[PDB]
Amino acid sequence: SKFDVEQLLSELNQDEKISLLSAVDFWHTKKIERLGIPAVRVSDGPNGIRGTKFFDGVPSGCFPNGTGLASTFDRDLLETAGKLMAKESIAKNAAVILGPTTNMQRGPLGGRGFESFSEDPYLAGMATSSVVKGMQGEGIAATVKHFVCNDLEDQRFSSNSIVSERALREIYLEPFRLAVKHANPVCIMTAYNKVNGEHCSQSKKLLIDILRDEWKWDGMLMSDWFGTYTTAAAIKNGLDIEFPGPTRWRTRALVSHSLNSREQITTEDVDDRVRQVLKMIKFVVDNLEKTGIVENGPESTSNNTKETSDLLRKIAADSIVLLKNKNNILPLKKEDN
Amino acid sequence: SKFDVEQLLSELNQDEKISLLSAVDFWHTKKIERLGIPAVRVSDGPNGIRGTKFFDGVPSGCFPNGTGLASTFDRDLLETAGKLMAKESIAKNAAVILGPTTNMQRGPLGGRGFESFSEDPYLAGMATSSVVKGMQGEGIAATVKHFVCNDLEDQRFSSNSIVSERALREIYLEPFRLAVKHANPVCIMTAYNKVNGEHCSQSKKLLIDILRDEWKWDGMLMSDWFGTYTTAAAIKNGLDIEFPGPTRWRTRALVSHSLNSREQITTEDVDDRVRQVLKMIKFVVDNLEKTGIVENGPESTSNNTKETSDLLRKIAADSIVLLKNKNNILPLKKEDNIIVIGPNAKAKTSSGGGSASMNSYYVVSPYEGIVNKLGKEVDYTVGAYSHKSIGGLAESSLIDAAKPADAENSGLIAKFYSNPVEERSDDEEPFHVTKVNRSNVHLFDFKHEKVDPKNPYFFVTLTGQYVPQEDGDYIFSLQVYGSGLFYLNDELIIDQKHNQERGSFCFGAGTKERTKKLTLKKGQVYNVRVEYGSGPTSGLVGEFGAGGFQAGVIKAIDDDEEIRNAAELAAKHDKAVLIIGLNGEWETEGYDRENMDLPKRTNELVRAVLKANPNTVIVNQSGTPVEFPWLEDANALVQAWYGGNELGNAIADVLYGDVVPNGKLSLSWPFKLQDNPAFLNFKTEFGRVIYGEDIFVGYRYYEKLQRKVAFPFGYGLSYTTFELDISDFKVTDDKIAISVDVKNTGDKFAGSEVVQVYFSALNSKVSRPVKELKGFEKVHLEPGEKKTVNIDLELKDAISYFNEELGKWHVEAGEYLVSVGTSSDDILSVKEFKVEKELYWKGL
Amino acid sequence: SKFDVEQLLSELNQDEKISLLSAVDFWHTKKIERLGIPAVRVSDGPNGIRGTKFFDGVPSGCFPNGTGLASTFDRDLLETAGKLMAKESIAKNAAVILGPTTNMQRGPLGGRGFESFSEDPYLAGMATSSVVKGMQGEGIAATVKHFVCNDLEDQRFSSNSIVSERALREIYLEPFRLAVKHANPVCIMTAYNKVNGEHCSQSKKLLIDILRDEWKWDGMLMSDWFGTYTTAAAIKNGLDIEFPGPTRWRTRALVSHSLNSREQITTEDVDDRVRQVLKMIKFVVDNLEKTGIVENGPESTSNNTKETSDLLRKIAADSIVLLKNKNNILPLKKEDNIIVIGPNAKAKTSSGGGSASMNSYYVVSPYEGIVNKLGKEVDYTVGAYSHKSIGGLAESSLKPADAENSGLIAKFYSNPVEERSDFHVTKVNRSNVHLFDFKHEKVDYFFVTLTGQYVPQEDGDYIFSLQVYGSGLFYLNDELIIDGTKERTKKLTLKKGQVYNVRVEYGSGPTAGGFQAGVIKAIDDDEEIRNAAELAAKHDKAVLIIGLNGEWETEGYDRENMDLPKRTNELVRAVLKANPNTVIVNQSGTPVEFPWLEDANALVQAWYGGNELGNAIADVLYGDVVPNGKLSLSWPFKLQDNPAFLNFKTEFGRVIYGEDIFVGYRYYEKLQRKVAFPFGYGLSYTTFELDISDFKVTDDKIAISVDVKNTGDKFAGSEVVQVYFSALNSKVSRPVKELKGFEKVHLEPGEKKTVNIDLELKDAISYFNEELGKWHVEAGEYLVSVGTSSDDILSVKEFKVEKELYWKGL
Repeated sequence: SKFDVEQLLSELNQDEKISLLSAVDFWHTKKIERLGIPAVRVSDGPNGIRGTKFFDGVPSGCFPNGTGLASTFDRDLLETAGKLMAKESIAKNAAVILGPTTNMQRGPLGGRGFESFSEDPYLAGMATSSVVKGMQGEGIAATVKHFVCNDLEDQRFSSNSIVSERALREIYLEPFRLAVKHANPVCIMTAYNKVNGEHCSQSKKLLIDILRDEWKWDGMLMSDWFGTYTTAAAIKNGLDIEFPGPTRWRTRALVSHSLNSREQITTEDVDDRVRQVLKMIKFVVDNLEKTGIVENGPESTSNNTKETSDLLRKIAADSIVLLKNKNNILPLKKEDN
Repeated sequence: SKFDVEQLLSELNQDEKISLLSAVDFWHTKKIERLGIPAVRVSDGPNGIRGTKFFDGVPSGCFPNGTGLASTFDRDLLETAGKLMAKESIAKNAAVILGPTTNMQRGPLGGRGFESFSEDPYLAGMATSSVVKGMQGEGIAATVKHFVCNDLEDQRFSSNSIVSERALREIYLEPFRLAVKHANPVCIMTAYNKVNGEHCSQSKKLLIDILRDEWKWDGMLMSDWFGTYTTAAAIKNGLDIEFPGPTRWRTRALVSHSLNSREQITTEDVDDRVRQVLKMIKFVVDNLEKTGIVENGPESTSNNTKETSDLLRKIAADSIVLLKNKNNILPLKKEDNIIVIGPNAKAKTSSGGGSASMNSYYVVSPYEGIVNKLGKEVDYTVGAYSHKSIGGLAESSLIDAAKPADAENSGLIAKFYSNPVEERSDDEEPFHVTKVNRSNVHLFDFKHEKVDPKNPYFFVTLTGQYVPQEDGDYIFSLQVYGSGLFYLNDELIIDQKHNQERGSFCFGAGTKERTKKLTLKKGQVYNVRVEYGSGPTSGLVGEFGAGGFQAGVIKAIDDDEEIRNAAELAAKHDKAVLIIGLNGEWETEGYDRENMDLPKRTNELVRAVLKANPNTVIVNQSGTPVEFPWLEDANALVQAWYGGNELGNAIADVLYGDVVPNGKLSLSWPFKLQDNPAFLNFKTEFGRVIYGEDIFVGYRYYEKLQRKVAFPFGYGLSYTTFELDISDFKVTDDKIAISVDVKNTGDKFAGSEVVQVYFSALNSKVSRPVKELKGFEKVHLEPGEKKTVNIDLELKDAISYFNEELGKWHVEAGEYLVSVGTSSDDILSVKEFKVEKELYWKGL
Repeated sequence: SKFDVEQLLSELNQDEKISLLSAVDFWHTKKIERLGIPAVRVSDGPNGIRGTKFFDGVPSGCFPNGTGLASTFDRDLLETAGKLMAKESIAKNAAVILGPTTNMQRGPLGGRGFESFSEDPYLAGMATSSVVKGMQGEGIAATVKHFVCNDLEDQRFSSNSIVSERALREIYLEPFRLAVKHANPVCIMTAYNKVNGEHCSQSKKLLIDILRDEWKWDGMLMSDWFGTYTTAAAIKNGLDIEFPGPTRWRTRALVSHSLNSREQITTEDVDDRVRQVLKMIKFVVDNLEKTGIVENGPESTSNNTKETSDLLRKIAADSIVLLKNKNNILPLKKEDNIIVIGPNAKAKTSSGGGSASMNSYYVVSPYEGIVNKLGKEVDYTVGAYSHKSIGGLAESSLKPADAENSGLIAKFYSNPVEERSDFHVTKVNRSNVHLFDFKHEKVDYFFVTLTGQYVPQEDGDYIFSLQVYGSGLFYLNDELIIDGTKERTKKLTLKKGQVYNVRVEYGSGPTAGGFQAGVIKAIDDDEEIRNAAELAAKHDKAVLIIGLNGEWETEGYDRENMDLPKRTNELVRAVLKANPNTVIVNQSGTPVEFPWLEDANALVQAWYGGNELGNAIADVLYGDVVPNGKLSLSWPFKLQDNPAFLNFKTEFGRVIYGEDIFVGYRYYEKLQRKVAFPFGYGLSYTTFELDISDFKVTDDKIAISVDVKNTGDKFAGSEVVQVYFSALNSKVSRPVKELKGFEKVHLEPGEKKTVNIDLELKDAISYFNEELGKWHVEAGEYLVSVGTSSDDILSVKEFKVEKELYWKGL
């Protein structure tokens, strides 16, 4: 490795440090030319890589949705799916994939119920873990999302999920715990909502007491997009990087006015966050040989092969669940009318 | 008028509402055209109106500084001063004045100590209330600042004032309660600091519980400039408007995201702030036909008249306190052969430094005042230098040396560019060009379509010709906030670009002074050029304002020789008039004084002059106490403060007896810094300042310790003599009426005396000060004349203390003493009385 | 060991667990026979062991008071004193001493200022550490008290000490930190007051975050007496045991009901407190072989020996500070013609008032010490009176003249004199009858009939006295003369030789208790001053003995001023005028103004000297002990000069520590305020000189060698080397200099010794960084100043520190 976190942290000035705490645009973090820190490209999503645009976007490989994926109950195939996701991401020159998604269908009506794995925490967590293992084995960073209790869409930027510690721990945190323990994801994205009255993106209990002190996970936390709600509390309480850019909550003037006015945060809090962003970047940079990712590089349809074709067909075929088959109606015969 | 607060509130959409919670620019609120809400202009400050800019600002009338004003002990005159300030504001088309200032000098070293009124909360409150009445009777809104406990400048943006509720209530909040009670200011500005751990500008206790729920005050709160530290808590907790614009904390995105995400605030909190801004604007609009204010109007000098000069001269003369006068040194007379000596003699120290300062119509130096009085030239010598830094370059240069030292030709030329000189095409035109008269180029609020308010990034090339008036060594200087290079005849003499070191310049945020002494030749023409980049240009890490710069030059001297010379010349005259003190760089917003000393060789000069000639009158200009080590040998001593535009005539008036000195000290004047209550806790340490003396501030401390001071609160001499006695006294169960007869016992001079009324509790179990000021009256008397003045007040006003345990003010049953005198140390007549109806109260 | 804490904790049932969390009675923890857990006896106090009774107390050895002890600046001697206190404790069968005390005299007027050690936290902490070592080396448990900021008496059960974290750390917690680090006290007693809003006895920050998580101290915390204020919070927040019993806050019902209702505490909270109580009993039980302590054992005077007497006399003599001695007035020669004068000359002011005082085997008055020294009768006159109230009746009351016919008899009764037809009997020797910890089968209301005969020794007026809580009547010759209360007096004329009958009918406090009936010979105040002056003029020398006493300085209230009482100052001025070669000996626990100081040519501060106080004073005055104490306290000229002048009262329930870190000499040096005598000052009968003779600094240690020499040629003597440090270029405001080391060295005339002082830099030069919440060793330049008082600096050394250090803990 030619990328050392502490050396670089000791070399960044305060303005550079603050600039690393937010993304520059929808999809990229902050290049620090003078120190050889590249911009890292991130892309959605949990079932294939979109790249940098919706409108006029580069065609890509779409996987089956998460609830179908989990229905394979097949860890080896989910790790294979993961690896193919990484190859897909490389063709889009994205170093970090925003997935997989593992909120919980506590009811069936969730807008994003299709996107996560399972109502069962063990299956959701092994599925997450296997997907992350395949992505990260190819040098590509995963982002398990969204931490935590983003289990419906209605008024999600303010929804307060009120949930006992027993349920929080056994149902909603559990697939994150299993993912952290078995797969060590490089990133986690915080949810839009609150848990028990506190926005997750500034919850010290979630982002520090659990993720850091209890579980000892050492990856980078990013907000969901615009899912940041204060300048100082989010910095103090463990949110490493705000997305997307340009920053709302972390302009140089806001952060540095807070520091110099002794409002809530100290330069140590700022260092703690920068330190985590630098670890993510280290992961990307140390893997640049393996992935061949190009900073700000083009986006291609280059993984559009027969091999990717056959694998998406397999994964899809294995997700299918036969619920009824009375009197041998199935399988069909080719000459059946 | 038809400006209707509730109708407009109901008609504003959410974006227009957010846009009312922050200023647009440094000085103006948000116009909303479709609804007829005009932009309102506000202006500094508490001793005169600067208007919309520091650099190239429109001249104005500078009043004496606050501790000078309060030393008049004259409510009618202070109210008259507020009216004139309103007339001054109308000339700048400012509808709101940012003042008066009434923080408390709990110790003497505060950088803004000059600016506020008094260590005594009653004198401070009644002065504030008289100024506010004067402004607001003319239709112009006051803004009492800074709420609260901004009692020193060290680290003021983070400084935590740790103060008990009793002291908070009896000393610091009290001048604001009095102002609110008697004058109802339209606005109040929050302080930069914290109180007991919370920034004032987001403190629910200060902004809502006290101001609104307790006191029922209905005016508007604005932040100090940049004095806002969160988005949602400041809005929830009662801060109505953030200054300056463009907003940092209250963009449409920040506030609506907070609202939409249920983070801390509701639409109701936003409406409550907006309604208070609308009430301020309604005051302005209700008063438009009366004031004639023009929205975004021009700024003029239309108030620079004989009437204004006369009134400023009177106010300054009456601020002056005579401290010693033995052996009939004073009053001076035409026949005395006098020499005028000293660093402040030809200086123009009109005001303290910072937001209270301004560009004046003119300022009469004390030397000029004396020349004006005698109708001829007066002998002079400088004696010693006392400047903190070197200015005077723009003030003595010409654009074109071969032309006459004209108005049009005097000064320097500032040319403004988008690009630095090292880079631009030779055909890049300046975007702005300005003739510069003062060497301090202060660009804080500089505004131009080529300058981005969120990143005020630009360059200035400053040029002219300097022609020395003496052969010898000259010291040139450069100070910057931003970046600068000082060239002489196209040779780089001073580099303020590389390896900058932080110093005093620009409120303590800029660089130290760098200088270059060069041997210069008389009458030879030298080309002075400064290349400057504003704050954001210079590659110094952080978020910067536009900043400023000062290029200066001064004639080197033989300092020892000049002291000898001063002393020799003083022996050859009948009397010397020695003019000394601090100035607006020693006493300024931004940092506190390091000690109570007069600067540089001042004391050496005074000791030499007093030895050579004991018939010397000393005139001291400062806003707060200085140690006078040679005090015992000074037979004649006058405290002139910073007397504003007419300072020099006001001083001559008092020295010659055309005005008979009638001021009384608004501050205790200890012998030594180590005697003061705040000696150990006047610095922000680990982010805090513990008000360890609690209620024992100023004379409350000294009397309680029986510590002698050089001069006590309320002290001041006259050319005549006075005597007084209580002529009637009546106590009901709820009131005190006291009549006092005062007589001028002298047979030569008319003059005014200040009757001071103090109270003392005689046997309480609660610890109090020995006595507290609760009434004063100033009375003018001809020789031999006697008048009765009356002082009636409620007992609740006179003898309450704040019971911290109960959370309430308390009039305690018991024996009391009323003491009446002409200083806190000169009590002439007393009376005991009994109170048996106790009273507990809160509010006003 | 037959005592296993964790095994016991696992075997105790819940009720037994709850019963261990409070004392049984005033002095004893709970016996649990089932498990072999004995009752442990504790006893006051820091200057001698009182035992289980105030009234009818078993006599004991009273030591000099704390500010006198600290003025020895002698660790070894203080260790010796704690060892002797242990032996005194064993003789009362008390396994734990309620001492030493180390609150801080932030102002001079604290009613218990006499009782603690020093305004300097390093001297206070090393004195504490030394006493505790001496106690515990004998197998007796120390209880360092009162934790923390119990620095005045006014309204102490509720007073909120509001104090910044920097001053809390550097000044108030610091002597406890040092005591813990160096001596590991088995117990600490919590204060009555609050700190920053929270009663100390339920403050998690103090009791757990600091004492347990940060310092790792594993002793037992007990409340001061009745200084518990909640049931559940105090248990949750680290108060191990409530005293006295019977429990108020921790009954079985209160505690188990909180547990069973999920109100605040858990069974784990309870076990945590029981575990600390068991560790304390384990120390006592593990030591039983060494101490011989008998459970619920008898109390004796067995330690009243020549060895104890000579050691008390030595400790008192070395406590004494010689403040002025012009014209070689001192030492006195045994052939000097002298008169002794003054209100304290025949007084026995052995201690200050309240919790730290006791019934002594004997007290030698200063007058008796001088008679003992000279071996003959000494001329005397009282000069002036200075008593707060009249006592002295029991002490001078009774044909036979016996030392067993001496005093009054107290006969306790169920009902009033008004109604009795016609249970406890006690021989009373002191007029103040203090019944607070009094107990009998026939009591919870009770009544007392106090009788004897009084015989005047002079003709004329006598003033009889009575004070009560809260009912009594005084009869002389069966006629009613006098009807907590004020003092009420009756003046009567009597006749030398004539026997009168004294009878006091008293009713108990509900009508706990107490009363004092006294008598005094009335004097003509003006004439007695003239008389002392006239007499002083007719002798070569006068020795004038003045001061306060245990009624002016006492637990329960602070002093109102720093004045000497009544006509003392007038007396002193008259005597100094009549004879300039008058030596003044002053007894007080804290400073008093001496307005006549300029005219006083010889002046000795004796403190309150305990049983041998008067022989120690004689030892110093005649030169058999060469004065060697230094002031443990700053002695300002006037009360108003003091840093706490404005904030030394509980007002609206609080006290703001406005001076912050600037306490005692840290304040005066910073202001450059002159005092009458500074911290660390004391004179000798010989001269000394010193020089730093070696110096060495590393990254972590400072080692200093100092040569000291007695340059006189007549007296041997001890000098106290005091080592102060200063930051010369710190970013942070600090005191001019700070005491961080001292050594006491005995030197024959002409003799020279080298003393060594080794310290870790972190001990020498840290300040507490309030913003970071940590101690900081800051890089920069520093000065070590060595001298024989805080002003008399004789040798200095500059040194650089390059390595920074942030630390917490010990």
